This record gives sequence, C-alpha cells and structure tokens, in this order.
Amino acid sequence: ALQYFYFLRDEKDSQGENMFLRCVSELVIESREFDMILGKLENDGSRKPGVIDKFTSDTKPIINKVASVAENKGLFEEAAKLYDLAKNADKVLELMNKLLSPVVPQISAPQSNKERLKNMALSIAERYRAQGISANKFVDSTFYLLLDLITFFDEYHSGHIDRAFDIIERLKLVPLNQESVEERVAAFRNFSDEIRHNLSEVLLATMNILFTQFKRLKGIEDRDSQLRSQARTLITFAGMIPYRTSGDTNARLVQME
Amino acid sequence: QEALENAGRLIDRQLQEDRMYPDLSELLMVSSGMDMDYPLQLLSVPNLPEISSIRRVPLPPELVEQFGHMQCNCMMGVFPPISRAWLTIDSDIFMWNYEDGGDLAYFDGLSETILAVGLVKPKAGIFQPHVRHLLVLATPVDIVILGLSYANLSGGMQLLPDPLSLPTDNTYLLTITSTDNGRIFLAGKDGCLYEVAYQKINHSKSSL
Amino acid sequence: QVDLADKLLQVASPFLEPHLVRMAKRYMDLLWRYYEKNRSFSNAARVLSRLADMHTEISLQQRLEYIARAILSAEFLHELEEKMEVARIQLQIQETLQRQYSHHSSVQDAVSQLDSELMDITKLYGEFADPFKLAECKLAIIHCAGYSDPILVQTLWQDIIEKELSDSVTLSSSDRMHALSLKIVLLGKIYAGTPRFFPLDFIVQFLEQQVCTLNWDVGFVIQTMNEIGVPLPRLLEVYDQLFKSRDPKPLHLLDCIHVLLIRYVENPSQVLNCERRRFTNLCLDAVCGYLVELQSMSSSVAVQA
Amino acid sequence: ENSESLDCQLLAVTHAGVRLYFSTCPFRARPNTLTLVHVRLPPGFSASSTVEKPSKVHRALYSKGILLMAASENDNDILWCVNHDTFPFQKPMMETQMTAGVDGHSWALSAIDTPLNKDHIPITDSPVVVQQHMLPPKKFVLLSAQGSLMFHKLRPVDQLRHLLVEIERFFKLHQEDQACATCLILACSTCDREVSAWATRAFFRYGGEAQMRFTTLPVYSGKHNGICIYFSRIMGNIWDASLVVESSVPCQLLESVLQELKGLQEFLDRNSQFAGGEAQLSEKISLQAIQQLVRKSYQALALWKLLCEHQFTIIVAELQKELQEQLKITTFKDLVIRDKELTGALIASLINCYIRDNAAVDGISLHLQDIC
Repeated sequence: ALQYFYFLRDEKDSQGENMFLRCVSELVIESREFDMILGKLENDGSRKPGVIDKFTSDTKPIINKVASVAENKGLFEEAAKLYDLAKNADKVLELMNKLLSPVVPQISAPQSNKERLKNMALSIAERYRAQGISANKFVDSTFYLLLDLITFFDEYHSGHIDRAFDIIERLKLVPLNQESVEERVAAFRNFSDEIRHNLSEVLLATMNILFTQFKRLKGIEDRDSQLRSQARTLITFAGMIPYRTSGDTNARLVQME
Repeated sequence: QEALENAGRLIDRQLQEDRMYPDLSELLMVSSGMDMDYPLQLLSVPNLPEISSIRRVPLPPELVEQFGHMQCNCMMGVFPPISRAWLTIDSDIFMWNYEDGGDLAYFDGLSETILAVGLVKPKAGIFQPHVRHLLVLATPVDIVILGLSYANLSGGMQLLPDPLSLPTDNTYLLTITSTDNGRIFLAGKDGCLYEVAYQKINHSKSSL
Repeated sequence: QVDLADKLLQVASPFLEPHLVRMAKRYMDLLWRYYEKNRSFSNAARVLSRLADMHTEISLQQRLEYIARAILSAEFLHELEEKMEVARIQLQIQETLQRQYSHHSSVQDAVSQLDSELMDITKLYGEFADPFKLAECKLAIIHCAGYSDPILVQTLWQDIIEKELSDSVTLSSSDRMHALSLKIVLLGKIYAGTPRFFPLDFIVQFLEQQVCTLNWDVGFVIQTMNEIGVPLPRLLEVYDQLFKSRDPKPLHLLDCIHVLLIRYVENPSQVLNCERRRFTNLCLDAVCGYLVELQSMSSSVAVQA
Repeated sequence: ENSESLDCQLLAVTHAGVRLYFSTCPFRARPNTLTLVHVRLPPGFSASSTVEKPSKVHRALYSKGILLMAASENDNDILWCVNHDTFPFQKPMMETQMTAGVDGHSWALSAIDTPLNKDHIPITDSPVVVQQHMLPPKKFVLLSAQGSLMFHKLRPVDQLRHLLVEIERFFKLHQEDQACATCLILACSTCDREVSAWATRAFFRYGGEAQMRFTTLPVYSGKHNGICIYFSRIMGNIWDASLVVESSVPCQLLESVLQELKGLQEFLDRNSQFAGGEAQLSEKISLQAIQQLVRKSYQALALWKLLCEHQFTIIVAELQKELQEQLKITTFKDLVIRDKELTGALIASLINCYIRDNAAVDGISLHLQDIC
C-alpha cells in the first residue's frame, strides 16, 4: 500500500503532496501496522526504519497522533511502542511503570520466564538506562523497584524460599528490623502510587516463605527466633495499614497453623 | 574570590590543621603528676565515659560440652583478626564465631596436648602466601601450621592443614609470636629465644 | 491500660458509646478511636475538628490530617474549611521560617507556636507577617480575611515588589525574570479568584512598570497572569481597556497584547488561523472585527492548561 | 609504634599499675639501650594509689594509649579503663578513667576493630575527632572464663548527645567550633529523636540563648568552621587520591559518599536562608562558598554513581589520548573543583555510545545542558 501511495507524489505540486501525506497518515492509523510502517527497536542505533521512513519525513508528528490515539483506546504496548519511536523516553518508562505495576498486584500463577510486560520491562531498562538516560531519576527508581519485585516473584515458588526473604528485605520497603514497622507507616503514604498498590503481595509473600522456611524442624544452632520476629514486625505493619489496603488481612491464615 | 576555590582552600587549611595536632605522648605533659578525671564509680563519668558495655555473650553450652573433660590443661583466647575465640582443653581445640556462637570449628588433627596456639601472618613468598592468616599450634611433640580462611560461598571458616610438622619435643613451647615478615619466633621453657622457618628447622637465635 | 484499645472499637456494647463520649476530652487515642468508631460521617468529622482545634500538643501535619480526614467526611463545614485555610497559612509561614536566614534556631519557639495551634489572623498578620516581612503571606491572609481596603492592599503590594528589587543583581535579568514570575504566579494563584487582592486592572501596569527597569521580552508580564490562573478572556477585556483608556504611547501594552493574542489563538483550536499574522497589536483587533459581525459571544472562558 | 611516637619504643605495666615509657634509637645493625622517658601513676586519686594494686598481666594498652587495667584486689576483680581525652589533648593532656562493669576474672583483652588513629605519623596520630566519621567504631573484647564482653568507645557525637539538654561542657573541653560541627552532625544524623535533632539544630543555628552566642567577630563564626570541618573530615580520605586508575573507589563507597553529601546538601539547601543574606557579609560569602562546594561535590559524585552502572572501563581505555596523562593524575578534589572540559567530552561519549542506559542517559543530557 505504501508503495502505491507514494506514486501520488509523482504528480508534483502541493495539494497532491498533502493528499499523499494524508493517505499515509490514514494508512498508519486504523491499519495499526506500526512496526512495519513506522519502525522498530532501538538497541541504541535509533530506529530501524519502517517502510515509510525509507520514503521519509513527517513521521514524528504522525507518531504523536497515533500514540495519543492509542492512549484513547488504551492500547498500551502500542503507546509504549509509539513513544519509543517518538523518543519520549521519560514517557515510555512512566507508561511502562504503570503497565508493570498493575499485573504485579493480583493473584499468583504466572510469569513464564520469556515474554510480556515484565519482559518488556527488562528490555527497556537494559536498553535505555545504560545509554545517556534522559529519564527522571524518580521514574527510573520506581522502574528498578518493579523489576526487583518481579525477580522476587520468579524465585518465589520454584522453591528458593531463603532467597526470597533476602531480596524482599533488600527492597527496603518492609520492616525486617525492630518495631520500626511504624516508620514503615510514615514511609508509606509518601510512596508513589505504583508501589503503594504493590505492597499487598509484598506482605504475605513474606508471610509464606517465612512460614514454609520456618516449618517446625525435626530434631546445634537453630535461630528460629529470627524469621519469626520478621513476621511479627510485618504483622504490626499490616495491622497499621489494612484500611489503606485491598482488604485481605488473611495474612492471619498463613500466619498461624 | 571565586567561592569554589575559596571553599577548597578553607577545607585544605583545616585538613592541614587536623593533621598537625599534637603528639599523643610527651613527658612534659605529666612531668608534674597526672591530669586525671577518675571516678571509681560505673558510669561515674556521665557524659564523658570512654567505654560502655554493649553486650555480653556467654560461651555456648554446645562448645562448653566438648570441654567438659579436661584432666591436664585448659586455656582460651581471642584471635583478633578472626573475630573468633578459641578454647583449648588438652589435645583438642575449638574456634567459635564471635558474632554467631552456633558456628564452631574443631580440630581433630592433634594427637597430643596443646601447649600453645597463635595466629600469624604468612611469609612473603611461600606456596601459601595468599592465605590471610596461619594458625600455629604447638604441642609437646610437634608444631603444626594450618591455614585459616573464609569461604567467600558459605562464609564459613576453612581450615586446611599445611602439612608442616616441626619436631619440638624438648622445647615445651611456652610462647609464640611473629614478625609480619612472616618470621615466627617462639620460646620454649628453654631460656629466652628460638625462631622457626617454614621456608621445619628450628634455629636458636640467641645461639645455642 | 493493656493497650487493648483497638479491641475497644469492636465492642458493640451500648455502654461503650457513653464511655467514649465521657472520656473524650492519652485521650487522643480515645479520640482516634472515636472518629474511627463513628461509622457515621457527620459524627466522625465533628470529632476530628475538635481534635484539630484542641488546646494537647499535636503537630499541624496531624492537625491538617485531621482536617483532611474531616473534610473528606463532608456550618460545621463552614468552620472546617476556614480552619483548613488558616492552618495552611501557618504551614507556609512555617516553611518560610526555615528558609529565612534572619531567624535563629533557638527561637524554635516560633515553630512550636506555629505547629501548636491555629492562631488569630491578626496575630498571624501582625506578629508574623510584618516582622518577618512575609509580604506574600500577609497578602494571602488578607485574602481569607477578605480585607477590601485597596490602599492597604496596594501598599502591601508595593512592599513586595520593592523587596524583590533588593535581592536582584543584574545578569539574572532572565533569572530574576523567572523568579519574579514564579513568586507572583504562586501568590497569584491563591488570590486571583478574588478581585480585591488581585486587581487585575491595577496590577498589570504595576508589574510592567516594575519590570520595565529590566531587559524585556514581550509577553513576559502577561504570561505570568495567564499562568496565575487568569483567563484569556478576562485578561483581554481589561487589557484592551488599559489600551484605549490611556491617553498615551503604551508601546509595551500593545506588544504584550500582541503576544497575548498570539498566545491565545494557538492555545484554543477555536480561534485559530490566518487573520492574525498581520496583527501586530493596534486597535486592529481581530476579535473586535469578529465580534462586530458574528457577535460578542466568544465562548466559555478559556484557561491555560 | 613509631607512627604513634617516633621516640617511644615500649611501655611497661607493673603489678602496681604504674606505666613506664622508654625511648630508644635504632640503626640498620644496632639497638640503643632503652631510657625511661616517663612514668604515670595510678589514680587511687593520685600517686600513692594502691587502687591498681594488684594489676594482672591481662592488662593491655590499646593503640593510641588506651589503657585497660585488670586489677585483682587481694577483695575481688575490678576493671578500669583510661582513655586520653583527645579533644582537650589538642594541647594539654588529660585522661578519663572510669570503672567498668566486668567483675569476673579477665582472661584476655583484645581489639576487635583497626585502631582509630587518624594519621601514620606522630602528628595528628591521635586525632579521633578527625577520624570519627571514617574510622570504624572501636569495639573491645574482654574475655572472661564465663563469657565474652564487648565494650564500645563513645564518639564525640554520643558525648554531645548526652549533653544535649547542657552543651557548655562539650563546648568548654572541645571548643565552640567542634561543638558546632557535632551539632550539625546530630541534626543531620539518622533514627534520631526529633528532640535531639531539633535541639542540635537549635544549638547550631542559635547557640545557647543569652549564654553562648554564635559569631563572626572582626574571623568566621563557629558555624562556618563547624560545617567546613564536617565536610573536610568526611572527604578527607578520598580528597587527595586519584580518581581514576577503573575508579579508585568502589561503588559501595561512592554510594555512601553520595548519600552522605546528599543529606548535607539538602540540609544546607533548606536552611540556606538563615546562613546567607564586614564580618557579617564575610560570613555570608564564606557560607555561600561552602554550600556551593557541597553541591558541586554532590554533582561529581552523582556522575560517578552513573559511571559505576556500566561499560565505563572500555570507553576509558579507547578514549585516552595525549591529554590522558593529565586525566590520570586527577584527584577527587580536582573534580570537586572541576576540570570541566575533559568531563564534558567524556560524558558526551558516554551518551553517544550505548553505555548509558535509559534514565541515566537522559540525566547526562540534562547535565550537559545545565552545567556544560
């Protein structure tokens, strides 16, 4: 189609030129063949040109137009794709954080190790962050947190109980130490919207590993006390913010036995 | 005039002042009598107290249990670099983690009573120069040298015999010390001095 | 005593309600308990209000959190909102005190006073604003008071402008340009809704006159008002009046209005296009011509996004 | 150690608890006979004291003259510790000696941690004040038959903390400047009670009301010196050292410094109004300069935080040309008080090449725009 539309220019003069442009614009829109038409993947190395780009020019404005439309429809992925071409790096990560952020909170049994929003998350970070990163520090920070939480997921289940605690603690979101659970309250409301949402699973992941790992052992140094205090601090934490949480303090079920 | 250069100059000057600070000991300082802020009472010096006791850790009973039977000889000490404590009862030796206490290591290698133990640095150039520290153990008959290290995976303690035995039957090695040359000097209950070289041989410094 | 208090919320007993009520004046826990206790919005709000107003030391942040909570539960409303407004002012004054270098840390007492309770407006004004020369705060305060007196209001404005001049050095014509716009816009947003503190008519020239002793780019003055929250339509009529009303040169006004019209047309799609480029501000009002033929009805107010 | 004192080779502790100091002089092959430089007596109170009697072998001296005395009375075992007050020691000598909790027999004493000594020369060897930040907290081991006891040295920050309600005592011994510096640290210090932070802030800002005043006199106020001292001490290790060799300092360290300076930067930024805005003006200028300096260090550290993320080494090797000699002998202070052009070129390469990832890259471009 592009090849044919291009002929329109053969009649040299304005009017026809715009007609050509409009036609291409119309083609991109509603065909939604963005990769083919517009371009694809940076790996640094800017865009890999789409068919139209080979022809060239007004391509940035079309992208914004398409991308905004994607936003109306809520066709996320397309928007992210479009913004990458737009080279609105900050925008990409932010949309991206949203996508990864939800789908994180939910119920478990997912996340194959090879393709989707998480995978998408990995692509962008590796990709942008090393290179002269134009994004806001804040934006990147939430991004990394979401990735850390995700790696925690990979290892949560598939065994590796011990590893999960270590990583969760690293997050520095949940009080492992003393009754500093409250400081975790003070720092909670402050939390960005994306994380504030995710905490529900962070808790209960902790009380799980904590439970399973601390399966009362058989028949020497066994410090059961820790990985016990952790549950306690966590529960005080959960106790303080249940209202600002979905409403599942069924941590209690896992908590006891 | 520029603030940046200005600030740098101020810090540098101050740094210089910090470095110049007076020498700690001078005879003139307490030639007449010493100024002392000395209370008999704990925490008597309220604001000033130099030291406080953060914690007390008892010897683990598990460790103590393997110290229960000791006819001949007891001794214990702390190894400064290791941050571990050692206990010697007769032939056996224990090393226990200061921080943990649950974690303890035991030497089964020694056949005989252990006269003395010591932590020493390795020589500049031997096969084990790499190891952080060496553990010298002297019994009536022999002196054994082992290597101490930390596993990077477990973070546990690794002890390996660096099969090096030195016959020192007559000596009754009372004391062991080392120069960080890696040279080890020890004394038996045989006068003042002797020195060991691993590269086994004993050579008396103070001439036989 | 047990700190079983949370359990207390659960207790259904008909005896409980009077218990809480009597005890209501570490009672704060009882009250945190009480507003929470009241499922009903009205009752809950009344308590938090009292909580905020209360004479035991509670931080303003909490005092406000109480109000934020109480407000959410929305004459009681009348008292609550006024409270929120006055409380906010103290927060602002408090914030400035930190930045101010005229202050001494030991005179912490002021902060304690600020966080400690709501204060009389006059007290806030006379004690704090004047002595610490917080002109902006003073202005905002008088907004809430709704003090109309133009001379006093204007006099206060003069001081703010004069103070601004002092700090400036010249290189930062642009820098000061921004800072000046920044300061004005912030205060402007708060007051702009009411005409008494923000006489748009009186203020615009005043600002231009002030800035005039500085490098200039057209639109610098008006842009701030637009950002302030003033509408394009409001700004236009007043400005036009300023234009025509003055017997004089006003080259500046012409330029700025020129910038304003250009700013406006691009912003809404409604106005957009060709009859415009020619326009280089005069009484060659593009809109004026438009009004004659079609009608005066511009449309709804257009505001900067 | 000769580092501690060139002259004094050995210290002997008697059963009485008397401390004898001997000087010596070595040569490449010959020792010199030791001479008795000085003697110290036990505080019964003073000299005739039998407080230390008897003193056991267990007793030992900790590098920088800290004395742990194990005394076995003929009624029971007592432990004492003497620490020189380094602070007043910035000329006169004084030792703070106090009784310790341990009551059991004391088998052996040891230092868990390196010694706090600041320099490897007799000059500034003892300044604890300078290396309070850097040096790891001193911890001491007391081994008894029954258990191990751990003692912790008290830093000047802690002393100030005790004094928070009266800080004249700190002021008297330590001096005003040092008090200000510690006061600043407490204010910034994290996990502290609001009361402590506020009080320290108050002292820093206003001093003691109608008592000690905080001020430039026709020199600079204690505040300036205190802040500067703080800044100098934190940076002291790194300041002279060469930045690049790979980076001289590890990532963890970079993050640590960046975080710390960040706290200071925010602190000063927040209370800048008080400090800035003729003795008074001179104070203003000096403080302005310091604050700019803190921010500048923040920026340099920030860039390094960036570089740590990845593929820095490869670019460095390829990039370095004739200018390279100058680059390699660049100290941290050189970055602190910047050498702008080289960094700009390097940063441009970081962005142009793939190395910077995502958000980082955006940040440099922002940086080049802002200060480049």
